[PDB]
Amino acid sequence: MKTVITEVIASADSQGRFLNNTELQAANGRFQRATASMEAARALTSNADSLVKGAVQEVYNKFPYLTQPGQMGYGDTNQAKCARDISHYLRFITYSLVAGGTGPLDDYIVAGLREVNRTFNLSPSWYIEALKHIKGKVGSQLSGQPLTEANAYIDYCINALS
Amino acid sequence: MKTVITEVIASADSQGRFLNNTELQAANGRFQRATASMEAARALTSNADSLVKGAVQEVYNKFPYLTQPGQMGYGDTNQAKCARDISHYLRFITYSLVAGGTGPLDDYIVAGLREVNRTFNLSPSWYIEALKHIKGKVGSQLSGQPLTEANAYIDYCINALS
Amino acid sequence: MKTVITEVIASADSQGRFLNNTELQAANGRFQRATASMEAARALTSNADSLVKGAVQEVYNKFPYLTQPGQMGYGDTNQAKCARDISHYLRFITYSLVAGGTGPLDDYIVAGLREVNRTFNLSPSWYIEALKHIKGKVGSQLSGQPLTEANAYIDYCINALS
Amino acid sequence: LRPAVGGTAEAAAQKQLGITAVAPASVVELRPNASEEDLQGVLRAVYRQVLGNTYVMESERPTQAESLLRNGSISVREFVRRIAKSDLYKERFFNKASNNRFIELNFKHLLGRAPYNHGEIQEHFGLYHKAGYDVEIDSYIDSDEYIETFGENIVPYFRGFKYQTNQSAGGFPRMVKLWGGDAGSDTDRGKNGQRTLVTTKDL
Amino acid sequence: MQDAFTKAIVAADLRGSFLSEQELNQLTNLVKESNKRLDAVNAITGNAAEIISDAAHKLFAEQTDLIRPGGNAYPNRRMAACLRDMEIILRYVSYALLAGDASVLEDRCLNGLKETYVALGTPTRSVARAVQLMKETAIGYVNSPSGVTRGDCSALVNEAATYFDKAAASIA
Amino acid sequence: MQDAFTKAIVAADLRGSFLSEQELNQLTNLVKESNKRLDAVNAITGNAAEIISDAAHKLFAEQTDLIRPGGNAYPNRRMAACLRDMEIILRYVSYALLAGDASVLEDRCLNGLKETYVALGTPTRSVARAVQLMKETAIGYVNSPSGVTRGDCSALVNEAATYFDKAAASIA
Amino acid sequence: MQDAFTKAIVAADLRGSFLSEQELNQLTNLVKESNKRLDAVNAITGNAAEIISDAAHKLFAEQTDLIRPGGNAYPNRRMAACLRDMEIILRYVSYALLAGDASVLEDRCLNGLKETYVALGTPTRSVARAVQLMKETAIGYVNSPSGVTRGDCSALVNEAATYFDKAAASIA
Amino acid sequence: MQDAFTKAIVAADLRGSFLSEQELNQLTNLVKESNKRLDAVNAITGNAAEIISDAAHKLFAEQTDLIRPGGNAYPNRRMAACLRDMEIILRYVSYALLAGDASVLEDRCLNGLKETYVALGTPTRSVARAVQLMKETAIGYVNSPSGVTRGDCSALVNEAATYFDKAAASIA
Ligand SMILES: *[C@H](C)[C@H]1/C(=C/c2[nH]c(/C=C3N=C(/C=C4\NC(=O)C(CC)=C4C)C(C)=C\3CCC(=O)O)c(CCC(=O)O)c2C)NC(=O)[C@@H]1C
Ligand SMILES: *[C@H](C)[C@H]1/C(=C/c2[nH]c(/C=C3N=C(/C=C4\NC(=O)C(CC)=C4C)C(C)=C\3CCC(=O)O)c(CCC(=O)O)c2C)NC(=O)[C@@H]1C
Ligand SMILES: *[C@H](C)[C@H]1/C(=C/c2[nH]c(/C=C3N=C(/C=C4\NC(=O)C(CC)=C4C)C(C)=C\3CCC(=O)O)c(CCC(=O)O)c2C)NC(=O)[C@@H]1C
Ligand SMILES: *[C@H](C)[C@H]1/C(=C/c2[nH]c(/C=C3N=C(/C=C4\NC(=O)C(CC)=C4C)C(C)=C\3CCC(=O)O)c(CCC(=O)O)c2C)NC(=O)[C@@H]1C
Ligand SMILES: *[C@H](C)[C@H]1/C(=C/c2[nH]c(/C=C3N=C(/C=C4\NC(=O)C(CC)=C4C)C(C)=C\3CCC(=O)O)c(CCC(=O)O)c2C)NC(=O)[C@@H]1C
Ligand SMILES: *[C@H](C)[C@H]1/C(=C/c2[nH]c(/C=C3N=C(/C=C4\NC(=O)C(CC)=C4C)C(C)=C\3CCC(=O)O)c(CCC(=O)O)c2C)NC(=O)[C@@H]1C
Ligand SMILES: *[C@H](C)[C@H]1/C(=C/c2[nH]c(/C=C3N=C(/C=C4\NC(=O)C(CC)=C4C)C(C)=C\3CCC(=O)O)c(CCC(=O)O)c2C)NC(=O)[C@@H]1C
Ligand SMILES: *[C@H](C)[C@H]1/C(=C/c2[nH]c(/C=C3N=C(/C=C4\NC(=O)C(CC)=C4C)C(C)=C\3CCC(=O)O)c(CCC(=O)O)c2C)NC(=O)[C@@H]1C
Ligand SMILES: *[C@H](C)[C@H]1/C(=C/c2[nH]c(/C=C3N=C(/C=C4\NC(=O)C(CC)=C4C)C(C)=C\3CCC(=O)O)c(CCC(=O)O)c2C)NC(=O)[C@@H]1C
Ligand SMILES: *[C@H](C)[C@H]1/C(=C/c2[nH]c(/C=C3N=C(/C=C4\NC(=O)C(CC)=C4C)C(C)=C\3CCC(=O)O)c(CCC(=O)O)c2C)NC(=O)[C@@H]1C
Ligand SMILES: *[C@H](C)[C@H]1/C(=C/c2[nH]c(/C=C3N=C(/C=C4\NC(=O)C(CC)=C4C)C(C)=C\3CCC(=O)O)c(CCC(=O)O)c2C)NC(=O)[C@@H]1C
Repeated sequence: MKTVITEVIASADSQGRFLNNTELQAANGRFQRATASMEAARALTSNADSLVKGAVQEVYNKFPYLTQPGQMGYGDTNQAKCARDISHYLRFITYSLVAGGTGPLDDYIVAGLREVNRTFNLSPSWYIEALKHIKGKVGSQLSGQPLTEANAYIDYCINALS
Repeated sequence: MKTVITEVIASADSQGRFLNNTELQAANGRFQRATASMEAARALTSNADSLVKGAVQEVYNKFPYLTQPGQMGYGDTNQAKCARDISHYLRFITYSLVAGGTGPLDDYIVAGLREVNRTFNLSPSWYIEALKHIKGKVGSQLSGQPLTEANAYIDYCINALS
Repeated sequence: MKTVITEVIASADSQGRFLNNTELQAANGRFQRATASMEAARALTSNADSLVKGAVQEVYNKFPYLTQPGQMGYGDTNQAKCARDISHYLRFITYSLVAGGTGPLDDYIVAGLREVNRTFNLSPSWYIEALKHIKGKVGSQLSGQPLTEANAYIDYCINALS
Repeated sequence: LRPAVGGTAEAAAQKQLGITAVAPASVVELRPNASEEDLQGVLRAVYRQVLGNTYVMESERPTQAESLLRNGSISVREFVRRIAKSDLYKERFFNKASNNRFIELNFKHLLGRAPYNHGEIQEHFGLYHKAGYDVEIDSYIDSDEYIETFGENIVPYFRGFKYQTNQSAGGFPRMVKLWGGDAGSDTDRGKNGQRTLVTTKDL
Repeated sequence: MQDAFTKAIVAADLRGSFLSEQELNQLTNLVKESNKRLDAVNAITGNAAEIISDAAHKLFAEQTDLIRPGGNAYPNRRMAACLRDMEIILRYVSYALLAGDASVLEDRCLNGLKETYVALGTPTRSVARAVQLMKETAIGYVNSPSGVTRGDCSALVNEAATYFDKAAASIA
Repeated sequence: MQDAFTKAIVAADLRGSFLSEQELNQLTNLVKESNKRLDAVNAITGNAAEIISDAAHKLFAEQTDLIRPGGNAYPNRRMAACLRDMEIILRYVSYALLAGDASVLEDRCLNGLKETYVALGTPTRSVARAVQLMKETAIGYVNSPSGVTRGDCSALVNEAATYFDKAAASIA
Repeated sequence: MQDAFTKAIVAADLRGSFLSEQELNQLTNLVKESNKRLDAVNAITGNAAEIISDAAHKLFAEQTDLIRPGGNAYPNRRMAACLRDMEIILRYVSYALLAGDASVLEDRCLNGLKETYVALGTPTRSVARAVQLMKETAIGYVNSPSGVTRGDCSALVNEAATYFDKAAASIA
Repeated sequence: MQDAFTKAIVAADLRGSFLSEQELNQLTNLVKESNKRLDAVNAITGNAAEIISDAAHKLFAEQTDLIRPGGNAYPNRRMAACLRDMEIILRYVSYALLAGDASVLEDRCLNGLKETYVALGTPTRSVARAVQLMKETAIGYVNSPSGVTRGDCSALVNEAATYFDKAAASIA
């Protein structure tokens, strides 16, 4: 998984060199950001049930037809799959916060996303609408550098879906 | 583009060989099919205006929301762009019939399709619904080997969108 | 083995694509030619014993020295090897007719031909004289498209020897 | 007239070994004024050969590099060197693997053959330790072997499974240990991870 | 690669003989049914995306485990690779159906597959289940095409069935 | 690559129009004469070795200097390269004759040829004379095939002539 | 690659769960002691050449046989390779100390090392002795850096010790 | 690579000693017979095509099966490969005769040859028979060179014999 620490080590290994002050400075940056990142991660974890339920309902408000019969939103299995998917997104966002890189999100969600979504006919727009809902609620929960960290990982997902 | 003739020539060139009976037999298959393919192409050309009008209306029936304000189906510009796009699809289908390959469809439509559709937020499902409408109407207009040819090129598009 | 069918499959596999109308049209050309090709193949098979005898004799008339002692024509083993070789040529021509490609001839005869002929001091001109004798006799036996098919595979060999 | 008793067909050995698609491997050349269809063929060939039939998701495609190839700003040879220096290559074949495994992977990917002797291992391990990864990858791409066979426009293809001029005898059995099949790959994503197929004991 | 015609001549060569009249007759019969064969190959190609999608939905409904965390089809990377594999197998079955011989499937697609799956830890029996689901969908399309002249396609359907079955047997 | 059909489509696309009935008619005529075209392509392929040899004999009789020491064909290596070039040109002309368009000849063979020859020091006018000699031999084979149905092949002969002439003009 | 944080995420993912408070606490403690860790990594890098040199001198005093003719360190080429190996192992131990996980050491350095050594005829027990000699030197530098704030580094030293010990156990 | 001189040095190095006068004397004897050795290497190179041809004729007379349909030297592709292999082995024997040591033959030709043949399904015993047939032809040329000073070449002939014999024993 890409993190600040793995990336500096990988670079050094490619050059075949011992880690220098250049790498260690980068490493220090990761460890300082960690306090804000942890704060974000704890808050997202604490509100995760509420965040997901609101997110799913927002998708249904934004696209009313999904809930209508013969549509992807209709039926318990379909609705359950929605809540599962948004929960995955939150989980991988909190993992990325704690890891100090986008690598968790990249390996679990971003790779293969487009192919999967095409085959199953899952619209990127539904997910993007849910993530944007989350971003609004998180903004109420967190402030300052915690908030900045949270917003960046949510934005990474939104851009990958886009 | 890809046609039977270009493909046999390309194969021979790759092996650095003069064209042999193997290639010429393949070529003869293209020239025999040409009569059915031409008949299909003429019929699609004659009904192209009507085919496009019906196809666009079908999309609006299948997804009623699009027609509502703030949606992609709404407004003259948007509706005009729909008719343009479906017309393009027909034009490249008739070209493919005459060319004796899917190459015209591949170079004009299929290449870059996914990236374009993503950026402009154009759903593959709208196009697929229009193509399927056309396929039904073509079935009334053509029979036998002409019909077989037509259906194959419409199906190629549908699979590429899918 | 190069045939129309293997060549279309190979092309599709290289592109990583399903067989489309382009390939199927080519395939249809192979199956239509098959009736002429079969007729040729049956005629060559029926007269194969006589064709070989006349071919071997023609070489001896064309190159009288070979029959004289200390020469490649002289002796039972040498004459038997001649009849064997011409028989091989006819056999692989009939195989190529039935296969719908030059592939049988290419793998069995053409590949390695030059190196083998050099090492064993076998003149390409002897074989070419035999093939041309066959071509004249076949011309009496076959007409029209059967004749055209036969002539193409005999000519392929003549060019490979040349 | 009577046939040979054993009586295999030509190609029987290739059929039996499962090298039937690669023993005489098809050669793909990027040509001038290449069509879009033609360029896509070359790219597929490159990814299969250079990345060891591992899957590449659409997010991983280089795209900017392909822009150059389409333009003619770079040759197939330069494109191959960019892929081999890329993190797509490094992640699979280099970061998890040992040098011993990395070196033989490079021969298969770039040269199309197995390492012929322990001296090739000694040379490339030595280069890496003195000059790091990029210099190493350059060695294969900038080598008489590369340049004479593929040159600039030909995509690398599998040369082993056929006799090459300076080949050692150990070369063909070693290619058999490196080739898993058409469906094989050289994938980091396994239970055991990247292990050495060709031991020092072998070399 | 091999096709039905190529297979017959290779056999005749090992006997060292001109193709027999019986062998010729069998080949002639293949030519007579070639139109139907072309129609069958068309049916698979025309519905290829539908075949894979329908199979995928059925597989994941049957086996929830694969899509859960810890499953081989989780996460998106793996799911994508799974769908890629299904498409590859279908492509090679269609190739084999045009050839009239299973060698193309065996030599390229099937070769090394079980070893790959064992290394990955992919469950082979699930892969086999996927191939069976694809088979049922595909055969339906062949059996019920639009605009095709009615006749008996039973022999072609049976041949298609065997190619699917070969793939399944190899994988597990 | 391009062929006659593909060329017409590209033109119509730039107009953004469905192919016109006149354009369709031209294409229909190409299909109508396709058997004659196939015969002509066969004649060149079937006599390819003879065409090159007969041209080579005539060229070296006309220009004794090339084969003398100091001539461009003078070591065996150079003579071999000369014969290779003649084979390549004939190959591409035959490709163009099947395609019905000279694009393949221009794009792969002819582009940069004169520049390469000038750098090498190969005499371009002699290369052109070789292409003209090949043309006369080739046309003879097309004009007198054995067992072909008697008919007028004049348009196809003229088309072949133009492809030879294009090659000659580019090289020179 | 894996680091301490990455390892915890992977575990939680297999459970399909958000990181637990206990898991979070462990990670937070690693962040809290990160300054000490950075100082220790710096000590190895800053003294890297001395660590290897001091070890090498001690190894060759202990084992005269390696440097005599017939020893594995005996021509200059082999001596150079021995010194190269010591530097590589030290590099990977230092990487592991920054990561907080031994994976990097295992995945590149340790995998197949014993097999390679046995094939070469390198004596594995001596290689292990070299790793122990490096350990004593390296730990001394970590334990006594100059101008660092006085503090207890014992946990970090123990972690470093384990990485050295892993390498030794694999090799021998 | 290794030669007779290089082999002696390597031995003395492992003892860590200067080459002894007796060892020097052996090397001097090799230098003394070097003209004869050069003539022997010349005889093989000068008659190389004849050696292979004469062997091949004898092999195919002895083993009719190889050249019959289905045989390992049938058809032309396989026959060509067989002749290529014979030439490669002869090349390496000639290299070894100049070197005065079999290592080049062992390291590059012989190691893995048997494995290759077994994988291919080539009959190793026939390959070995081919090497014996080549030996008889080659030795004849060495024994009767044209215009060379008359002398006893028997020791060199025996050395050549051993290299052929090693190759045969490895392959079989
Ligand atoms: C919610 C916004 C909408 C919705 C979603 C929904 N999803 C599926 C099916 C799938 N969802 C995924 C997604 C993931 N799988 C992963 O491994 C990851 C990364 C960790 C994600 C995010 C997948 C792969 C599937 C397809 C296979 C499966 O069933 O698991 C469906 C069902 C589609 C189907 O027919 O298969 C639905 C409906 N549900 C709603 O109502 C919203 C509109
Ligand atoms: C019809 C089903 C729906 C619809 C469509 C619509 N399309 C666009 C925009 C584009 N359409 C295309 C497609 C093509 N361009 C080509 O070059 C070809 C191949 C030759 C095709 C088929 C493109 C590229 C665009 C984007 C650029 C452009 O504007 O030309 C729009 C507007 C998209 C936007 O938001 O900007 C629309 C709405 N309209 C409807 O009513 C249906 C829902
Ligand atoms: C007939 C025109 C002349 C002739 C023939 C002759 N042939 C050979 C030897 C060989 N011929 C072949 C040919 C083939 N073997 C194959 O596998 C195939 C493809 C299926 C072919 C076409 C080969 C390989 C040989 C060499 C091996 C062998 O002996 O079988 C000879 C013997 C040459 C020698 O010096 O050994 C002869 C004499 N003889 C005549 O009377 C004609 C002049
Ligand atoms: C889907 C039905 C099941 C599934 C599939 C799955 N496959 C892989 C990985 C690979 N699949 C292949 C297969 C092929 N490559 C080819 O070119 C061919 C044809 C010649 C085949 C059939 C390959 C080579 C790989 C491994 C290398 C790679 O990275 O692609 C995976 C990924 C496993 C992983 O751990 O990442 C998966 C998931 N798995 C299931 O559970 C489904 C039942
Ligand atoms: C079997 C899978 C189903 C079926 C097949 C079927 N097809 C025909 C007849 C024809 N099939 C074709 C089609 C093609 N010819 C080509 O050149 C190509 C590739 C470009 C195709 C796809 C043709 C030309 C014919 C003959 C003319 C016609 O349209 O009838 C039949 C009729 C019998 C025959 O073999 O002639 C049949 C039975 N029909 C079914 O009911 C099956 C479900
Ligand atoms: C023969 C009629 C005349 C002749 C020819 C000649 N050509 C060369 C060398 C080259 N010729 C080419 C040309 C081509 N290469 C291609 O790929 C194509 C199609 C695009 C062609 C037609 C090239 C590239 C070379 C140089 C590289 C090579 O030889 O492979 C020579 C040799 C010149 C030299 O000194 O190397 C000759 C002699 N020369 C005559 O005098 C004839 C009239
Ligand atoms: C012009 C070069 C000479 C000529 C040509 C000519 N050809 C035909 C007829 C046919 N030619 C073919 C040949 C092929 N069809 C194929 O499928 C292949 C490749 C596998 C070939 C080579 C065929 C099938 C025919 C039609 C059947 C027939 O035998 O007539 C004609 C007849 C009329 C027509 O225009 O097709 C003619 C005139 N005739 C000459 O005199 C020229 C010297
Ligand atoms: C020094 C303490 C001891 C010693 C070392 C020694 N090593 C070699 C040769 C090699 N060592 C390696 C090691 C690695 N391969 C890897 O991938 C890694 C991690 C990335 C390492 C550390 C390798 C590959 C070789 C073989 C290739 C080469 O020699 O370059 C030797 C040389 C032995 C020989 O005969 O070639 C030696 C001497 N030997 C001792 O005696 C010391 C106790
Ligand atoms: C243990 C190895 C020895 C030791 C370490 C120790 N260090 C600190 C404090 C700090 N260490 C650093 C160093 C760095 N931070 C960076 O960003 C980099 C790389 C770019 C380095 C090298 C820093 C910033 C501090 C804090 C400032 C300070 O001077 O205190 C301590 C104090 C505890 C703490 O974690 O803050 C200690 C104990 N000291 C010993 O006695 C050990 C032998
Ligand atoms: C001739 C006396 C016998 C014979 C030979 C034969 N060999 C092959 C194929 C191969 N031969 C080799 C051998 C070498 N590779 C090496 O590295 C060396 C020396 C260092 C040798 C001698 C190789 C690698 C191959 C495979 C590659 C290739 O085919 O080019 C064949 C062909 C087998 C096939 O079916 O392809 C044959 C026939 N066979 C006989 O019958 C004779 C006894
Ligand atoms: C043994 C294989 C047969 C034989 C050999 C033989 N040669 C000589 C003498 C000489 N051989 C050469 C030849 C060469 N010297 C070179 O530099 C080269 C390569 C460039 C060759 C080929 C020379 C120079 C001599 C000496 C001068 C001379 O002509 O005598 C002898 C004589 C003894 C000796 O070598 O001093 C012999 C015996 N003669 C036989 O009877 C064997 C069948």
